[PDB]
Amino acid sequence: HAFVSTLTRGDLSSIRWVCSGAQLCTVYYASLNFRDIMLATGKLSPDAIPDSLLGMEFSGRDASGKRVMGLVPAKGLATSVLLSPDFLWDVPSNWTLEEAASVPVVYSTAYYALVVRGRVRPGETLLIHSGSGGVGQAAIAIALSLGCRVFTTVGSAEKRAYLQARFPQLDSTSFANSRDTSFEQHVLWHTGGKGVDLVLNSLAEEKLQASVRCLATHGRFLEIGMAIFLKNVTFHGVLLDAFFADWREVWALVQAGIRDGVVRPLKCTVFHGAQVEDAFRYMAQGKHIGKVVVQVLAEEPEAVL
Amino acid sequence: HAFVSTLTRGDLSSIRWVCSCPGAQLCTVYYASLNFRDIMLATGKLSPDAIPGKWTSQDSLLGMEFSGRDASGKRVMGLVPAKGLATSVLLSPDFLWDVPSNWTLEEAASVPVVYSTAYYALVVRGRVRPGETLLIHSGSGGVGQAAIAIALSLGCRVFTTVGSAEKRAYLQARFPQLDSTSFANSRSFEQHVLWHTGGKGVDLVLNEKLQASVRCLATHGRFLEIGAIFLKNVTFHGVLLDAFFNESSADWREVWALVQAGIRDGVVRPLKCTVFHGAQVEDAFRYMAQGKHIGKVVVQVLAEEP
Ligand SMILES: [Cl-]
Ligand SMILES: [Mg+2]
Ligand SMILES: [Mg+2]
Ligand code: NA
Repeated sequence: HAFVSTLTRGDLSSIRWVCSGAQLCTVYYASLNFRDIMLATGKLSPDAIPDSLLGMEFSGRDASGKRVMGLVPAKGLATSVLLSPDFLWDVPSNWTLEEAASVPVVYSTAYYALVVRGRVRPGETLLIHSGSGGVGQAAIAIALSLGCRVFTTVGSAEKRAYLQARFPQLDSTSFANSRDTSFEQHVLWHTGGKGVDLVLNSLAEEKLQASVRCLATHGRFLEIGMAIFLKNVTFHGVLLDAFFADWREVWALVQAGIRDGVVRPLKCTVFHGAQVEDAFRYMAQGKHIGKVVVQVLAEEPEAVL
Repeated sequence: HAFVSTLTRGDLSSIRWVCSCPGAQLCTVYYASLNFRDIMLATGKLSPDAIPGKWTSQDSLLGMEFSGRDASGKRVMGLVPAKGLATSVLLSPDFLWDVPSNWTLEEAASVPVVYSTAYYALVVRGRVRPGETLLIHSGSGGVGQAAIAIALSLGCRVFTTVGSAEKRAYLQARFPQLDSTSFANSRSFEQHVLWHTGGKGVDLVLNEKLQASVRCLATHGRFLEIGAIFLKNVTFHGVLLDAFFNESSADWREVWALVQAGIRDGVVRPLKCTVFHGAQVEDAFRYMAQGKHIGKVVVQVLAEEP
C-alpha cells in the first residue's frame, strides 16, 4: 500500500508516493480535482475537509475483479481504497478504467446541482458558464438530455470547437464569451429579453453580477463552491463533498444517466504514477480540457481479473 | 371616486383625499389597509420608479390591499398593484377572494398581503414539509404571524423571535400550540435554537441579524428573505410579492389557491386591526410609521352595513 503526499507543506514539487458493508478496491486510476491542488498548496486546510487527504475520485477493481469507479472523502490518491458501496458504480463495458476515473465527481456535482437543487424541468433554458470545464460539460450533457435550451460560455475558440465536437446538438447561438460580460446581451437577445431559468456559475465579480441580470423571473442561480427580489431569484450554494437520503438520489441519477447514455467520460490527460508531481503541476496550470488522471496501475486486457 | 395622495413627496402633512385586463371588475372599497411600501413611499424613502405598479396607475401608488363589495354586492377582499387607498378599485378577478360569512369586512382587509406573502414564501418557494423546523423572525409582524399559522397547520416545529414580552403574550394567545421554548429575542436566538435542536439547526429561516440566522440553518437549510453557505449547502430565496400584482399568471394563481384553501381550512385567520376613519388617513400613516402596533392599520373608507 502507498499513498500520495506533499512532503513539504505547500510545495507542489514535493508531491511523492509514501508506502505505509465497506468495499476494498484496488486503485488503477486516481483523478486530480481542484480541491487536491488547494490542499497541496495549503490554500485549503485539511480541517476544512469533511494523514494525507489527497484524492477523492478513482477507478479500479473490487475484490471480485469487477471494474468500478467511485468517490471517497479523501485518500483516493493511493493504491487501494476502502469505501461505502453507496459511493461506487460499475464501469460500463464500453469504457476504459482510464476514462472511468473522470466521471464520478463532475456528474455527481452536475446532477445534484441541476436536478436535486435546481429542479430543472424539460424545455427550460440554462446558462452554463465555462462549458468546457468538467462540471460544465456534465451539466451540458444533462441539460441536453432533458431537451433544455442551453447557452454556455467558453474561454477560447478552441474550447468552443471542443464543445461543438462533443455536443453536435449545440448550434452557433449556444456560445458566448466567459471572459467578459457580453454573454448577458447575447442571452437576453436569444431569449427575447426573458432571460434564463437556471445559471450554473463559477465566474466572479462583474461577470457574477451580469449572470444575475441574465436570470428570468423565478430564475435559479447555482453556485458551485434589488433585482434579486424584483425577479424573485433563488441562490444555491452547492458543495458535493458535504455528503461525505438526498445522496442516494444523486447516486441513482448518475447510474440512470450511465445506463441511458447521458453520462460520458471526459477526455483525459494521463500521467504515470511515478510522475504524480508532474500531474499536479500540470493540473495547476489549467491549460487542458477534461481530466488529469494518474495511472496507479495499468488496466489488464481481461474484463474481470 | 376619490383616492389618497401625498401632494408633496416625503411630507405626510400633504396627505389628502383627491376626487376624480378586459375582464376587470370594479369594486367599492370599504376598508383599505396600510402596508410597509405605503409608508416608504409617503415618507419619500422609496421612489415610485421602483414600484412595478407605476405602469398600473397614473397618479397615486398608495394602497395595495382592500376589502369591500364587487358589482353584484358580494363581499370581497383583494390585492392591487397601486391605488388601493381609494373609494373604488378596478382589478383582475384573479386577485379577489370571497370574504367568509363569519368575518367582518374590517378584518378581511388584513388578510390578502400577509397570507399571500407567507404562502408564497413558505410553500411555493421554501417548499416547507410537514414536521420541518422553522425560525420565524419577528413573529408578531403581519407576515410573521401568517407564516406561524401556516407552519403550525403543517405540524412544523416553530421558533420565533419577538420584540417584547407583550408581543410574546400576543402570539401565545393567538397560537395556543406555541410553548415556552418557541420564543427568543429579536432585539441570543442563535444559542436558543442550537440548544433546542441539539445543535442541528432549523430547516427554514424567514427573515439584520443574518450572520447569526445563517448559522441557525441546518445543513441544506433554506433562507427566505422578504424584500458556510457552501458547507451547509444553503438556499437563499429573495421574495417580493409585488412582482405578481401587475397582471395574473399561472404562478400567481398557485398562491391564490393556497390562500383560498387556507381560508376554507381555517388556517387563514384575520389579523387584529387598528382602524382609522377615512378623514384621519394622515394619522393612520403617522401611526403606522411609528410602528407601535401589532397587526394591521386599516383605513375605514366606508362602514360595513349593520
Ligand atoms: Cl415581533
Ligand atoms: Mg474520450
Ligand atoms: Mg380578531
Ligand atoms: Na481527486
